[PDB]
Amino acid sequence: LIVTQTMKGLDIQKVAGTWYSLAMAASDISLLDAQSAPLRVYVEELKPTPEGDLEILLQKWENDECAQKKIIAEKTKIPAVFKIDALNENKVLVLDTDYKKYLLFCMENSQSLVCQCLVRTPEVDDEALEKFDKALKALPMHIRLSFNPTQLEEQCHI
Amino acid sequence: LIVTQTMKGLDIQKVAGTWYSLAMAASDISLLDAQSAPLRVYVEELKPTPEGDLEILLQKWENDECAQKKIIAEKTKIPAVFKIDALNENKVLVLDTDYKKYLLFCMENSQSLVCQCLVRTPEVDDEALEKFDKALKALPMHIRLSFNPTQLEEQCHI
Ligand SMILES: CCCCCCCCCCCCOS(=O)(=O)O
Ligand SMILES: CCCCCCCCCCCCOS(=O)(=O)O
Repeated sequence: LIVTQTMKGLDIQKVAGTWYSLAMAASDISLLDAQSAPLRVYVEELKPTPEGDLEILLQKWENDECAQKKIIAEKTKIPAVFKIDALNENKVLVLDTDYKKYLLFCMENSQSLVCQCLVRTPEVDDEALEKFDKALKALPMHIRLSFNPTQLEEQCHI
Repeated sequence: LIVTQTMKGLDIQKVAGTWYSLAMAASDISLLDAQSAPLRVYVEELKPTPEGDLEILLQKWENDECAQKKIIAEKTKIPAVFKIDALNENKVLVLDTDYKKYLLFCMENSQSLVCQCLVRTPEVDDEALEKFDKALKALPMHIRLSFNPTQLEEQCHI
């Protein structure tokens, strides 16, 4: 567990709805470098199921097309930590959110890592980006990407 | 002139020798995203000519090969600003250096921008990266890349 920042008292129900991946960062350049990189994902919506699991609707550029993807992150005993179903055990951690404006999360396996600043609106939230940068300084990131309001309103941020 | 930070009293002679492109950033994701992106360049050496011009030896990934490139940046009336010979008028600005450890520079045309933290050794200089990040906050960057000591000792940082 490289990431040692989580949101205390996370109410997973209140993060439902629309988000924009305003920024992203990864421990490894190649995790995010090209449009088809395996962890370049854009979140459209989070749907917490009644059980306390979390469905994630996102867009990912695959075979020269912006593809929809639905994935479920299964709840654990820690309210801010969730398991995604890949080959290898993948954890999603919610580092921080104010529910109504911004949410910071990371995903790690077990050695490498990707994190995002999620925002509710197609706007550059300087304050949320500050928080994101501060959460990141204590992590070994090597690629950071940011998106403007025009790209935010486009499929796969083109 | 988006960039309004320059090094006062720059002695261009004393920046000669070996440098490592430890970090890079650009106003536009696509300027740096893939290995063949037009401004993903790695500096090996700076040779200031007796006239006060600056020759730059660098590596750039082109047609599936790490290619050498020699370019000359022509001196202007400002000692920290140089003109490179492209189609459109290109300026190199030296923002800051202590000559012996680190050098921060940017290149801009005339709307978009790329900057680097150059270091003398194949080491992660936290202090120089602080300076680089601080010089950048006052700029509209959207992609940031960092390299580790292993990648630094490789052609084109592979
Ligand atoms: C606050 C919760 C936010 C969590 C969203 C992170 C999910 C991204 C993981 C993609 C899985 C791998 O990509 S996939 O294309 O194969 O599905
Ligand atoms: C402190 C001085 C450092 C300046 C180095 C910046 C030069 C990079 C510009 C590449 C030109 C375009 O790329 S090229 O491949 O066509 O040559």
